[PDB]
Amino acid sequence: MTDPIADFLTRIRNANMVKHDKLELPASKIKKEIAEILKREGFIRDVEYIEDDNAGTIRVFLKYGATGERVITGLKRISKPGLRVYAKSTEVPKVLNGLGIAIVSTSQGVLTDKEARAKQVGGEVLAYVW
Amino acid sequence: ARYTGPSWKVSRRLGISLSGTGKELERRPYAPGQHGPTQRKKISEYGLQQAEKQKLRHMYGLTERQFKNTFNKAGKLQGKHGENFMILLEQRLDNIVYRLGLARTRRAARQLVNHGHITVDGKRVDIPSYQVSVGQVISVREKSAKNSAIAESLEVSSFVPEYVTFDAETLTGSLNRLPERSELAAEINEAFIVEFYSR
Amino acid sequence: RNQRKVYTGRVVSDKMDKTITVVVETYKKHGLYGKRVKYSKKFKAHDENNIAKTGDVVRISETRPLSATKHFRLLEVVEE
Amino acid sequence: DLEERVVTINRVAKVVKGGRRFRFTALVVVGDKNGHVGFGTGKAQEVPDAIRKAVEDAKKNMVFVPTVDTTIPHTVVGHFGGGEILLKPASAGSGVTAGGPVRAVLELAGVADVSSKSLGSNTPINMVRATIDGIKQLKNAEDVAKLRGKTVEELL
Amino acid sequence: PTINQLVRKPRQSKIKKSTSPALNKGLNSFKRELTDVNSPQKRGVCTRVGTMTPKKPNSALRKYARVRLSNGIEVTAYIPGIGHNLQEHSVVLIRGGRVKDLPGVRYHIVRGALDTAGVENRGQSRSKYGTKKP
Amino acid sequence: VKIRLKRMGSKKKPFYRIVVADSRFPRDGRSIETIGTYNPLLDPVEVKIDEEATLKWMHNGAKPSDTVRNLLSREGIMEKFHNQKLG
RNA sequence: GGUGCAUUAGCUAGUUGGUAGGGUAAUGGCCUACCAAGGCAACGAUGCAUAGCCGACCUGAGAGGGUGAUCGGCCACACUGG
RNA sequence: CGGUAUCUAACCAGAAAGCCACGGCUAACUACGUGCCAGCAGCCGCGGUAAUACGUAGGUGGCAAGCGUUGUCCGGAUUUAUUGGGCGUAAAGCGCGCGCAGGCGGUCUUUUAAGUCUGAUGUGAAAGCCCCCGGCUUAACCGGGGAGGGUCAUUGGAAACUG
Ligand SMILES: [Mg+2]
Ligand SMILES: [Mg+2]
Ligand SMILES: [Mg+2]
Ligand SMILES: [Mg+2]
Ligand SMILES: [Mg+2]
Ligand SMILES: [Mg+2]
Ligand SMILES: [Mg+2]
Ligand SMILES: [Mg+2]
Ligand SMILES: [Mg+2]
Ligand SMILES: [Mg+2]
Ligand SMILES: [Mg+2]
Ligand SMILES: [Mg+2]
Ligand SMILES: [Mg+2]
Ligand SMILES: [Mg+2]
Ligand SMILES: [Mg+2]
Ligand SMILES: [Mg+2]
Ligand SMILES: [Mg+2]
Ligand SMILES: [Mg+2]
Ligand SMILES: [Mg+2]
Ligand SMILES: [Mg+2]
Ligand SMILES: [Mg+2]
Ligand SMILES: [Mg+2]
Ligand SMILES: [Mg+2]
Ligand SMILES: [Mg+2]
Ligand SMILES: [Mg+2]
Ligand SMILES: [Mg+2]
Ligand SMILES: [Mg+2]
Ligand SMILES: [Mg+2]
Ligand SMILES: [Mg+2]
Ligand SMILES: [Mg+2]
Ligand SMILES: [Mg+2]
Ligand SMILES: [Mg+2]
Ligand SMILES: [Mg+2]
Ligand SMILES: [Mg+2]
Ligand SMILES: [Mg+2]
Ligand SMILES: [Mg+2]
Ligand SMILES: [Mg+2]
Ligand SMILES: [Mg+2]
Ligand SMILES: [Mg+2]
Ligand SMILES: [Mg+2]
Ligand SMILES: [Mg+2]
Ligand SMILES: [Mg+2]
Ligand SMILES: [Mg+2]
Ligand SMILES: [Mg+2]
Ligand SMILES: [Mg+2]
Ligand SMILES: [Mg+2]
Repeated sequence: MTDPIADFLTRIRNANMVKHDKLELPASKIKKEIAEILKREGFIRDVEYIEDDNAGTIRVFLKYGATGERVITGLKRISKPGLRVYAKSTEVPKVLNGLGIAIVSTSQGVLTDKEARAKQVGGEVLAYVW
Repeated sequence: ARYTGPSWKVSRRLGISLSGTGKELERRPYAPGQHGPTQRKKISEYGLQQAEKQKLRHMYGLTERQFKNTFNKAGKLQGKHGENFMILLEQRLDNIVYRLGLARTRRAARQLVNHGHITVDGKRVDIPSYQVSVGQVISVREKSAKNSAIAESLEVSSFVPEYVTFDAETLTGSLNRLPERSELAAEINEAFIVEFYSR
Repeated sequence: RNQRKVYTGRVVSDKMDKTITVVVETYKKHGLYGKRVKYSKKFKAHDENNIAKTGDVVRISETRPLSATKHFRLLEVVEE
Repeated sequence: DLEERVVTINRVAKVVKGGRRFRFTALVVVGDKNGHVGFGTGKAQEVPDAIRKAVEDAKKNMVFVPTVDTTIPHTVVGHFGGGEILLKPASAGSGVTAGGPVRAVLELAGVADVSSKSLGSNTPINMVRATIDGIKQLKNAEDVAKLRGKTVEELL
Repeated sequence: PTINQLVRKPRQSKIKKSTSPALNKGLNSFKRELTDVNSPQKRGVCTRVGTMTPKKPNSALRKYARVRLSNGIEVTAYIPGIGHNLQEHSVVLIRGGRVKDLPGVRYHIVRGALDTAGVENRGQSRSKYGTKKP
Repeated sequence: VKIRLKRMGSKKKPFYRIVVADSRFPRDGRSIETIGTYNPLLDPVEVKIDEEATLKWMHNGAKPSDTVRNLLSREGIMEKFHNQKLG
């Protein structure tokens, strides 16, 4: 319905608040890209792609630090169906003063803020996560 | 000068012995007027910031509008705001004349600059607010020359700061290099004047 | 040489003689919110002799003023 | 040691058949410039007793402020009750710009370059609670790097 | 509201009315019309003088005046200071500023700018009330 | 079309721009293309000029004024223009 | 691309297009005769009210808000109308 | 312009300081007079016999050849909230439904470059803000160079996302 990426972010947010360890949801290309990015920056622990003959699903394990500390402290959606947001190469933002990351879809695929500013390319910003 | 009133009054009200060494505060360290030897009152943040502004303004003896203009111009520089403001305040010709030994207070330096008794690079200057640079020299252009007042001022002049070099054979002084906040007043809190101008 | 402006639109009214009306649509940022909004403007084009039919996408090109309000000529008809 | 400052005192009342009874409630912020600060409330028939009780209360709920390079690492917002305080980093030599209670708590904490704004109600206790709450979700590069299993240079 | 609701109709501010309308317009005799020109002070002609009573809890009598302005406006002004040399058919200079004590008075009278006189035996706040240095 | 001299600066302190413009326009108003500066106060006159656009304008029919002619003569634009006409 | 009103909903007929002609430095219902009934409008037509336009000025953390003093560029007017 | 700027000598502390404010907001208090009168006032409000708020005197604070008052605009005002608010009880969900236009739209592949991102060319006058240099004894002021500013036209690129 309308926005699946917002549903993705809301699922991780709810599971993080509940201190859940495992999450599953239907899969797509952009969902797999977001999960792979989050795994690269270590926000999540692991991600698996389970094959079912409707669309396939993705399962992510939430990662918590020592003494039950939340690794992911917030997810915000920037681009929306009612208002799209596009950022230039010199307009890409720094999430949480460099402590967090942003996801941007540019002409070279999905990248983070560091990759986008390294190649001097721009795209549309999808979300902030910190 | 800007203001020709009593000098012990402003120092006594301010709480510090500016333009001297405690001699204005030897007796009755309380504020002037009939109130102050009786009791006191509380002090808020606004009072402290205004007190620091008065510290600077009556320490360097320059009017309020010129003070704010100098602060604004110092904001143009690069570095910490208050340090740059203070070091630009230290660039005044009056301050250089006073701290160089040619006078004893700010008023004496200001009057001796107004009459053109000094000169920079052989140019008579009647502007006390002239901003000296590195390598600029000072002299007496043989006007006062063998004057009693300048001899007395050189007699009782404490010492010379390490950022200015002066020789008395020809009464020549020049800024060695830029002074730092480390070699400055330190009776003030420069972190409050910026906030006071920030409201 | 130089070049003239070309617009691709859809024929709306072709009931004039040797001339038609074409709507051209484009999107634009808003003044304060930055949202896409449809923006349709109607031009008048000139054909050879009544070829274009209503609801057929056509490309038209700029030219001199042919009439009181007529500044475009038909370049071709892309499809119906 | 521990330096303290008085924020506000309020005279509250309660009705009885013989009249009314009043007492003073005092808000006190304590802290040292090393990076530790706290707040407390006291209540007594006399103001100095209220101040002493507020100091004793404030001494029991101390917190810590990350103050890397004498500046907040990144902007944060508090949300306690009906008060809102937004804290953001400032350049060196910019001083501190804040409201009364927020100025007090930031000065006692030890920071020197930070700018804040009040976006909610102006009740002093709620303002202090919002400021402390906003200080809660501060971060350090080393801590998040340890959380994500990488180094500071990789992260920054 | 949603972004579409905002593009369909945008936000609007609230029109804030002034406090001293009589200072905000002039009169044209050729067209016999009223024009929007804002002025700091104006001048007018007195019609009557008197002293009215305030609302609760105040009871002291206050000196006021009724004036026809340059645009023929019935304007009730206040007389500051101690004592005055005002009466009917006198030229007065009206200035902005309302008093809460009187429910209708909205303007003050400058002392020493016109037919109006100053205040005798005034040492402090001498710039107002129009008294020269003694 | 004349390569003219535009005056600005301050009271009793004039400074001049060598500029090309039409004779029907105001002295300080619309112009075409500035080419140089001229400072009279200094005893040795400091005149900077492009010396390349000036020759193009002279070729295209831009007659200078008396002082502009003197400056072009001293800086060698007039002599080089004569040489170009001969060659 | 830069204004208020829908308690201002229909406006227009040389208007809309064409065939010939006249006129101008030049295209053009700019003008004439003939032929058909068109054209614009809730993406605000028509009407009422205010207003010269811009580079720019004041304020503001910024986004924005207010204004068009001096100077520079464009436009309109010269007691009213032809 | 004009004996003008400027410079050189002799005399002179002599010929040159005022305005507003002082209960809180907001820096700075004592006495006398008056007694809900005279009056002050942006607000909280002061004045009925012990007035730090009315008038004066002394004192103190701010600014300075200026200081106060008024009128207009912006801020504070998140008090039209895109940045940056809301609708159980404080103002705020139409009494409900069917539905045109409009807004938005599950998954994958190929293709297009309308949106999107980027390189080059031309242009966005001068003066103005800003940065670096200078010239006036300093400053205001003036001069040189540079930078900024567009959903701008021509054109070459990429195809993740919307179409
Ligand atoms: Mg800066
Ligand atoms: Mg053509
Ligand atoms: Mg408790
Ligand atoms: Mg008074
Ligand atoms: Mg000549
Ligand atoms: Mg504009
Ligand atoms: Mg405008
Ligand atoms: Mg013809
Ligand atoms: Mg008009
Ligand atoms: Mg100006
Ligand atoms: Mg603001
Ligand atoms: Mg203007
Ligand atoms: Mg004029
Ligand atoms: Mg103009
Ligand atoms: Mg005329
Ligand atoms: Mg006339
Ligand atoms: Mg003469
Ligand atoms: Mg002379
Ligand atoms: Mg003599
Ligand atoms: Mg004599
Ligand atoms: Mg004399
Ligand atoms: Mg003498
Ligand atoms: Mg004297
Ligand atoms: Mg005087
Ligand atoms: Mg009084
Ligand atoms: Mg006095
Ligand atoms: Mg005084
Ligand atoms: Mg401000
Ligand atoms: Mg606003
Ligand atoms: Mg909103
Ligand atoms: Mg609200
Ligand atoms: Mg709702
Ligand atoms: Mg209700
Ligand atoms: Mg209902
Ligand atoms: Mg209802
Ligand atoms: Mg319904
Ligand atoms: Mg629809
Ligand atoms: Mg889709
Ligand atoms: Mg320019
Ligand atoms: Mg100009
Ligand atoms: Mg210089
Ligand atoms: Mg300038
Ligand atoms: Mg310049
Ligand atoms: Mg320049
Ligand atoms: Mg720039
Ligand atoms: Mg594809």
